[PDB]
Amino acid sequence: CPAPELLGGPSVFLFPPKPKDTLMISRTPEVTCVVVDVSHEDPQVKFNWYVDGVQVHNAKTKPREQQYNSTYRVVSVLTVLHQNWLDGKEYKCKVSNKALPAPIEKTISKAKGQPREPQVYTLPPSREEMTKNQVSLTCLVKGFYPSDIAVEWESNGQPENNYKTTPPVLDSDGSFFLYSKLTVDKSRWQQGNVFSCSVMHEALHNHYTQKSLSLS
Amino acid sequence: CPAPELLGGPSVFLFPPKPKDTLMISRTPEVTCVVVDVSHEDPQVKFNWYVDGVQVHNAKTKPREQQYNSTYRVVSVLTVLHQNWLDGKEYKCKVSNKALPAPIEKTISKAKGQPREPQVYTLPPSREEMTKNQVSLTCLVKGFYPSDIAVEWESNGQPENNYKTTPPVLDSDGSFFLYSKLTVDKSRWQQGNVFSCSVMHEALHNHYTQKSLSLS
Amino acid sequence: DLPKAVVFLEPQWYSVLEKDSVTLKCQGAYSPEDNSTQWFHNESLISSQASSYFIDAATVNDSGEYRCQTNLSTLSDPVQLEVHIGWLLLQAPRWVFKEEDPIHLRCHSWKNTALHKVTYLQNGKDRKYFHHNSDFHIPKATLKDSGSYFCRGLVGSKNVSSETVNITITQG
Ligand SMILES: *[C@@H]1O[C@H](CO[C@@H]2O[C@@H](C)[C@@H](O)[C@@H](O)[C@@H]2O)[C@@H](O[C@@H]2O[C@H](CO)[C@@H](O[C@@H]3O[C@H](CO[C@H]4O[C@H](CO)[C@@H](O)[C@H](O)[C@@H]4O[C@@H]4O[C@H](CO)[C@@H](O[C@H]5O[C@H](CO)[C@H](O)[C@H](O)[C@H]5O)[C@H](O)[C@H]4NC(C)=O)[C@@H](O)[C@H](O[C@H]4O[C@H](CO)[C@@H](O)[C@H](O)[C@@H]4O[C@@H]4O[C@H](CO)[C@@H](O)[C@H](O)[C@H]4NC(C)=O)[C@@H]3O)[C@H](O)[C@H]2NC(C)=O)[C@H](O)[C@H]1NC(C)=O
Ligand SMILES: *[C@@H]1O[C@H](CO[C@H]2O[C@@H](C)[C@@H](O)[C@@H](O)[C@@H]2O)[C@@H](O[C@@H]2O[C@H](CO)[C@@H](O[C@@H]3O[C@H](CO[C@H]4O[C@H](CO)[C@@H](O)[C@H](O)[C@@H]4O[C@@H]4O[C@H](CO)[C@@H](O[C@@H]5O[C@H](CO)[C@H](O)[C@H](O)[C@H]5O)[C@H](O)[C@H]4NC(C)=O)[C@@H](O)[C@H](O[C@H]4O[C@H](CO)[C@@H](O)[C@H](O)[C@@H]4O[C@@H]4O[C@H](CO)[C@@H](O)[C@H](O)[C@H]4NC(C)=O)[C@@H]3O)[C@H](O)[C@H]2NC(C)=O)[C@H](O)[C@H]1NC(C)=O
Repeated sequence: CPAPELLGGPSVFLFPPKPKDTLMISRTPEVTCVVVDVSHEDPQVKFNWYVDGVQVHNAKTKPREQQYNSTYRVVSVLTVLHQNWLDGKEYKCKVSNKALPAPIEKTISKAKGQPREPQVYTLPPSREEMTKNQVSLTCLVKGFYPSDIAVEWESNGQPENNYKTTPPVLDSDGSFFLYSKLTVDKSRWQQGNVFSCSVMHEALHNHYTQKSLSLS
Repeated sequence: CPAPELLGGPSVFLFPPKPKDTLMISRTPEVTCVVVDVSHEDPQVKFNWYVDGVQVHNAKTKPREQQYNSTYRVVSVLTVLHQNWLDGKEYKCKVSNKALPAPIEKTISKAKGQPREPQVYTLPPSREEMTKNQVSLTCLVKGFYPSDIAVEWESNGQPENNYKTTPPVLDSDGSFFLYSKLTVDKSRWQQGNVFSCSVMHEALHNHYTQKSLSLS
Repeated sequence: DLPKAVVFLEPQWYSVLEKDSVTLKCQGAYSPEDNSTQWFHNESLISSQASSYFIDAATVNDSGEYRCQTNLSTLSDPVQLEVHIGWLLLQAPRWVFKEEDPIHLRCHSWKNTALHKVTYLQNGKDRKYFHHNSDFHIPKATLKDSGSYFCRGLVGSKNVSSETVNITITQG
């Protein structure tokens, strides 16, 4: 049945890599295991890491003690290969401590299920809005999987400050979709300056694609 | 375990009325008090409601028991006055239960700040999209406050099934803004059928505005 | 002549939570026919003529000054007592401790529910922390120590804390 959870001892949380960090080999994705509420009486905490269920005590890992409210905190960071964390290997962190009846395990993995290349379209301000001082240059990302994704905006070579983005939305179409509203002072629109939407996903050729919006 | 359940007071969550229901007098705004984790040993749960601090056990309430994982779940519906929740009266839900060394008090109300005007523009599919067999008829709501609000789509007189909406996003422009992506089979677009975005907010003359999208 | 009743609480804690239970025994000298004891609430006769007043479920109404007296015995000096409402209370015998004494802080919980990652604090500073609940001792208090204590912990997912309290380290 739904396992008996929660009885003192330090608790243990395990965080995944950062999305971006997983699509630019140039980036070091690291999965990380924390251990809070660690006594001053038994500071010695011991980790073991398991990839798709492997290497009990072997290695490739990393951790070191830390003060707080009145309790200790401890980390272990296990750098991961990109490809792995992409093919969805599973990451296991087994924590073990004097104060614990038995050890704790926490497994983190990448969005299960098959992914889907995200369609990107640009959208030029609705006439009705052309009125005001700045227009809403819109860019939507539809039908992608999974939620992880990032999007930005550059005028030509340099990126913009203003603008924001929605959280992925669960489309009936099985996948996700989001919007991104870039705001520029009226002018720039008209002048002609071109604009590009940038989408980072694990389904685009190089996890990257770009689409641009201007007046025509 | 042949089913856990347990050790702490039943906890309590209290939700507000739906935005829509708040601006259409014709609709019954209803604030809602929920109590979960309710023991099988003390299913008797007592609700007391308080309008800007009033009516300990007077009335205007409504509740009734509910099974679940292995614990009870209990509701209290408090139908409220439209203008009330508009002016910002606060809603207090005091919950009592033998399992709780004392009561629990949760209060729900509407954001501090003077309401803003819902810019609303409609957006026709990006040509680049025209290819597929269904296009994304978009309509966005910008610069409004507060987040409460709902949106819909009518073809002519009857509204549509397909379509989704993002949740409000905090715009740097102090207000809110969202998008709504209506999905119609390609044809429908070209043929000509016009299309309306429906926006419900307490800033529109009649808490209601409409804007429509068509083509050519 | 010199008789004079006496009151003892058991358990020793004079401060407690509701549904918490206590008994006040009255050590006195009985005498023919008068094998009876009288209980005073604040200054008032109350039913229970037992020899040990017993409170099963406590409650604030129950708070007050309990004194007793039997026949051949005088009238018990007062023993003050208090019921507080909450998921936990900080227990101790006295609160005014001489420079260097046996501090016994108990973080007690409503209906004795279970307490997780518990803490004894003061002035707001997390002093001592335990995983599973524990009493908190300090052999001989210290003056540096004087302050305002309380504890907090875990009732399953629920998180909780006690009403603050003042410990006073004197210079003797
Ligand atoms: C035993 O089992 C029960 C039930 O289990 C059920 O089945 C299994 C499968 C479960 O896995 C689960 O799916 C089911 O519940 C279980 O009970 C759980 O307990 C949870 C906590 O332990 C509790 O979680 C909270 O959920 C809150 C969200 O509630 C909404 O969403 C949930 C689902 O996501 C849904 O259940 C609710 O109904 C509700 O959604 C709808 O909201 C509508 C809005 O009004 C409303 O609609 C109705 O009312 C309107 C009135 O206008 C109309 O009448 C309408 O027609 C009508 O339908 C209904 O309420 C809902 N309807 C539907 C269809 O969904 C969520 O807010 C809580 O999050 C906050 O609290 C956590 C900690 O608790 C914080 O960490 C977190 O930060 C959140 O904090 C808030 O943050 C916001 C900012 O975002 C801030 O503004 C707030 O101030 C802040 N508050 C706080 C306190 O911090 C929390 O997640 C869960 O809901 C509950 N189940 C149910 C059904 O309620 C037991 O726990 C189990 N026992 C054990 C021991 O486990
Ligand atoms: C004593 O003090 C302790 C110290 O804590 C700090 O807290 C400060 C506020 C301060 O007061 C100091 O005291 C101290 O500095 C305290 O420990 C705390 O205990 C809490 C519980 O007891 C812990 O709560 C959990 O926190 C998780 C959130 O973690 C992130 O976000 C918080 C908020 O900012 C932050 O504090 C965390 O550090 C953490 O930040 C993340 O950090 C990781 C690693 O650094 C980063 O990882 C990145 O990875 C990439 C990889 O490429 C790369 O390495 C990057 O460099 C690296 O940064 C993240 O990027 C970073 N993100 C962010 C945003 O900061 C919560 O998730 C967790 O919630 C879940 O579980 C709870 C309990 O199980 C439950 O209550 C809750 O409902 C929730 O449930 C889960 O929900 C999930 C979805 O979120 C579901 O998927 C799960 O299924 C579901 N599971 C369950 C069981 O329900 C919870 O909130 C807290 O983390 C911890 N503090 C710290 C710093 O760790 C201690 O308790 C104190 N003791 C006493 C007695 O007071």
